[PDB]
Amino acid sequence: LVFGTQVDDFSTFQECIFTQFRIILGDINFAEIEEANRVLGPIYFTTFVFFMFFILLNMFLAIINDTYSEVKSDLAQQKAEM
Amino acid sequence: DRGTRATFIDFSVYNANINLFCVVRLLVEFPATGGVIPSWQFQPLKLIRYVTTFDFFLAACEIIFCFFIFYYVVEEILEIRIHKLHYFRSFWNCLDVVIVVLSVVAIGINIYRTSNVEVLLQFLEDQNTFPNFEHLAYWQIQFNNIAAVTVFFVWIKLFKFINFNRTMSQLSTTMSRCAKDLFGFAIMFFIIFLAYAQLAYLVFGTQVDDFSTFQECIFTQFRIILGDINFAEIEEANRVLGPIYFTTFVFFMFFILLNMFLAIINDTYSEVKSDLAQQKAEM
Amino acid sequence: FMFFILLNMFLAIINDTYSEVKSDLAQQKAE
Amino acid sequence: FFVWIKLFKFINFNRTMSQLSTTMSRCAKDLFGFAIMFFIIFLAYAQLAY
Amino acid sequence: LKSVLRELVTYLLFLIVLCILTYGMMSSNVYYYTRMMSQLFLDTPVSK
Amino acid sequence: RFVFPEPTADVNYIVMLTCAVCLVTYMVMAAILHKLDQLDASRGRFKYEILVKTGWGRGSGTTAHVGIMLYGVDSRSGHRHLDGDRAFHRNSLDIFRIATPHSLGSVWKIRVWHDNKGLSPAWFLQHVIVRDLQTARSAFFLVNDWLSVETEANGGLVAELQRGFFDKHIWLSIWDRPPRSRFTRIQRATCCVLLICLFLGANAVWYGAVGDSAYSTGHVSRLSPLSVDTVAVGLVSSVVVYPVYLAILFLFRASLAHGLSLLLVAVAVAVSGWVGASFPPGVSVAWLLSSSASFLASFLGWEPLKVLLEALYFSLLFLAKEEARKVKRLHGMLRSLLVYMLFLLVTLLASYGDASCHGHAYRLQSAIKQELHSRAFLAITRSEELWPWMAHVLLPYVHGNQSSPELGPPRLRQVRLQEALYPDPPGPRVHTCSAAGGFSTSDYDVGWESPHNGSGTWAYSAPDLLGAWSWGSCAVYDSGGYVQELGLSLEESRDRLRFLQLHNWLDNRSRAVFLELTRYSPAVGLHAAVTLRLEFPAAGRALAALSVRPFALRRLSAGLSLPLLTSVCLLLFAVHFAVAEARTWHREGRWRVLRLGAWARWLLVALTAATALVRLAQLGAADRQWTRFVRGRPRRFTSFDQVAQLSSAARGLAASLLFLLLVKAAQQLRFVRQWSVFGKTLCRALPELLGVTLGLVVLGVAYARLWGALRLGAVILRWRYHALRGELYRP
Repeated sequence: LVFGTQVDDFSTFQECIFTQFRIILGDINFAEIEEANRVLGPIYFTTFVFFMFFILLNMFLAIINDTYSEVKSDLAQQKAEM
Repeated sequence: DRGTRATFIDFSVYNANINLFCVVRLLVEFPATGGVIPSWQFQPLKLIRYVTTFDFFLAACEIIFCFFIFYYVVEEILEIRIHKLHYFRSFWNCLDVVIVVLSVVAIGINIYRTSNVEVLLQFLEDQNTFPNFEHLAYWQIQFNNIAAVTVFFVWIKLFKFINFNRTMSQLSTTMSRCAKDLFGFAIMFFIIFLAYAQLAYLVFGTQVDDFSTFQECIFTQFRIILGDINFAEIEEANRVLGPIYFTTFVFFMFFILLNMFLAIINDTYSEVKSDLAQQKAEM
Repeated sequence: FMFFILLNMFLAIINDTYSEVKSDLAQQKAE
Repeated sequence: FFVWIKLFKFINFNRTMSQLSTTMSRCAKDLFGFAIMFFIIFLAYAQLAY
Repeated sequence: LKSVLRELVTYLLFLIVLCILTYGMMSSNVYYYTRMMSQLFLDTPVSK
Repeated sequence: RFVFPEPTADVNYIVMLTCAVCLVTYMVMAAILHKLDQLDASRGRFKYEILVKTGWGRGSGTTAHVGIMLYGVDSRSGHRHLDGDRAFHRNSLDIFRIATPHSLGSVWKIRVWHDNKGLSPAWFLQHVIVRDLQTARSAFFLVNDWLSVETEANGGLVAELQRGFFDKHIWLSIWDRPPRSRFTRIQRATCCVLLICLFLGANAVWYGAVGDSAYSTGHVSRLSPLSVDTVAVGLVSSVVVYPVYLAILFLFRASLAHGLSLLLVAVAVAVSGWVGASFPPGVSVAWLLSSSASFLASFLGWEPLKVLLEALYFSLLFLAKEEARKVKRLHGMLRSLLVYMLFLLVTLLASYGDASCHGHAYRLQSAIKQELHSRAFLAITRSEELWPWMAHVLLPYVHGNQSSPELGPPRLRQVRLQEALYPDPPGPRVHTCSAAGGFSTSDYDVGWESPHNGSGTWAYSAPDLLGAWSWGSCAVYDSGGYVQELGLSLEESRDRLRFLQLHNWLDNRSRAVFLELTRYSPAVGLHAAVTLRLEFPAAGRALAALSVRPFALRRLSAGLSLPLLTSVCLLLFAVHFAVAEARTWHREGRWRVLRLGAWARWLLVALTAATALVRLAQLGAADRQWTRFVRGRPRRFTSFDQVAQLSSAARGLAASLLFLLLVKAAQQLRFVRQWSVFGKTLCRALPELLGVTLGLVVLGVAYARLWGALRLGAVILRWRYHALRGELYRP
């Protein structure tokens, strides 16, 4: 909705999705994002980067870590106990 | 002359194929210290909406949206008038009032910029005169911003209903339990981030063109986390305190703070999962 | 898939073995 | 180079470096086993892209 | 663990002695000769 | 006489920073004071621990409560209520032991009184028998008499003043609250912040709005306290606040005043900002001095005056030890927060006073680089391409036509090294600077070396003591070399050039050309030192560099500018810190190693001293250079190239000090109960993280990011966090 007319990376919805995926890889320009909308443009970038990386990557890692620990503990307990 | 500070050029176009006006503005700024700074804007606004049936459909949808907003505000005020005179310790009611306020502002702006279209009528009388279509573009930009933020917040409101199965309850429980500690550590994270930003602004803020403003410093430091930095202008700006700042920032920020966030989330997730498992196995 | 799943499996294995080593060395005290 | 590596290993008389050395030695088999799955998925994606 | 500690100390001393011998095998008075042989010998203008 | 002036659009950062600091200190002080007063309701030495059984009291067998006010120097005691398990059973000698926190000198300091709860004793009790337990501060002896019945016996072997001396002083009455006073802290901190904000507003409205009293005061008088505008206005404006101040104070003794005070603070801050956003740089220093003088005068003189006037008008065990020591820690924190806030305000004023000048300097340097075609100059390799560039873009720029304020003709000082440079032999295009030799310190004649009778037109021009060092990519240069002036106007400069490439001035021996000039921008009032360097590693290779440093030429002779005040304040702070740390060193002794401690206090002291010293050196150098430039002026080219470097160094040092202060505040945030697990976790695992990363970097060095995708510190941090959470949350 914000950058849909004057960026060409957010021209279409799927293009927005792929641009966000590339942003996760740190392949952003940010030269056109800021100049397209001086306000509400940088806010998007900062909030997205912070929330996405910190909270969501840490939660994805934590789920797998806890599951692996539980599985190893269970498989260790089921052995040498019969 | 040497005393000129700014220059504006303005015009507009129609493109009768798809009914969509476009206002073009070009600005050239001459600062007191010399040089030239160009800027531009091209706003594709529309003023002759009701020409086709799809526009009638959109108008009907807007009317339905207004009725929905009226119903939501009536039910919210009915709830607040008698039930739960405090009402604010849920985090799902501040979102409701934010959505209602933003939608009311959007409706007001839309009415204001739809009733005030006499400039087009004035222009259509004498077509050999400059059409003044700047206020319409400004209000269109404002309305677009308001609509964008409202649409963003509605999808966040959607979270209230994804709690159907047990495997989705523990994730929401973990998030709600860890939000307080996440905010507590985010305070310190932001304090250190702003200290680094102000140091960079004061040191490299006159030569690098990437730290020329505090906002630019903040954006550059967020981009450094992405690995979207060149490592050049910092070092050719200052061979000492140039790489020192970069190395210390990367080390401290990445390692300490990212791992601390991970630890905070992981510990509470494991605690919640173990508590739920024990409760289920003991009942 | 690659980034999330596998880059998290790597660190899950490393963290599990590191915590196991730490706990094993911690339980050695006070016998 | 080998003597320097061996001295660095012998410089692990402190608890922290000994813990680090033990950590990476008790999980070598699992760490190598996971690489097999990683490479299988990587080669599948490489074949699809090719 | 007194015997183990003594053995470790002896091994560390032996390793230090071996490292010192290896460093001495890389003694000086050869860098200048190598530089002269690589920059002057077999590498010089035919004439002026 | 109100004007509603300044329709101008500008921002004054000094007033905003001062108000923000004065509000933040109150915001952080309120929490500490509230925490301290939560335990004040819980509570509500000078003698020995012996029984106080009556030995001279008989006939009146009943229960009665008495209180002994152990008056002392800077140690108030009060009275303690007497109770007992048997409710002070009648026909018995009441024995107890009550001592107040007061620990006055071991002299006759006591004032006892007995309440007449019904029956009263004709005689008097001897005393509370006590000789010495720890201090023996209050004497205990019989009196065999007393005052009139149903009254207070004269305690002997001024009172009105001492009872309300330091607790009616408001300012220093925060940590002197009477145990049963109902003027608890919240009402003693709101009055102080209100008074400070009203002082700021009343002193700002005088300089900004009401400054046209028949055009009474000039607005030009010196900033120094010369019995003038700076000091008299503080005294005059210290009395205007007192009506409303005393109104709010006597309203405090319902809860309405707690909102009126905040409203007054808010409106005062808003008015201060609005009327000060147009302050010239020479008044914001006067405003600060006036406010400080008003505060000092008000406090020191007229708080004792108020208490004296009021007094004259009036005249005509584990729990105790563990909850009585926390008060001392709270008082220490209270008295350290003010010092930290003063230091932070001083640093903020030192570093962030001219941010608009910062932006203007960036824009000006960008414009200067753009106007000189820096891209063309940088991409130079031929030693002869310099002349077309100078003839095309330099000479029309320095002279121009009603453009480019120059402030001193340019110079072309060059170094010779008096040795023919060997051309680089073909090969892999080595990136070194070989073929180096000794320099030249001789005098030649027209053309080249030919001393006929005396020194020729090409002299050495020996460098000065303070001339800055270029620090190029091949060596380090100084302010010495063969200088050549580029004329005065665009008629002789062309001939000078034609001479310079007519008689091979730049032969195949030279090293650099060092083209240098200055620039001035009066719209923003900023100077700019511009230098251009052409290194000559070999014959006809060259390396192009340019440096445009903008700065503000402020001199030590200008008076009492803000940098001087900030520098002297920083010097005072550094001296205080050094004295305190030296006293700590002397009392403790030695062996203060393997800790942050002195190894951090000394670093802080060194940084604080260095910032002020560098700023003072910059001011002195600017003054000397400007005084040298003024004397004479035409075709001498006094160089301002070392003032800019000193200014940059001072700015960097101030930024580093501010960053250190902010980090210290961030780590001092840990005082919240539920937020204390963050600092503790980091302070325990940080040495381990440093050790492991140091052991890892040497692993990659012996071979010949690191954890940007490995995240090893997450394991240690999680283990420490879980351990501390278990050790804290449960027990």
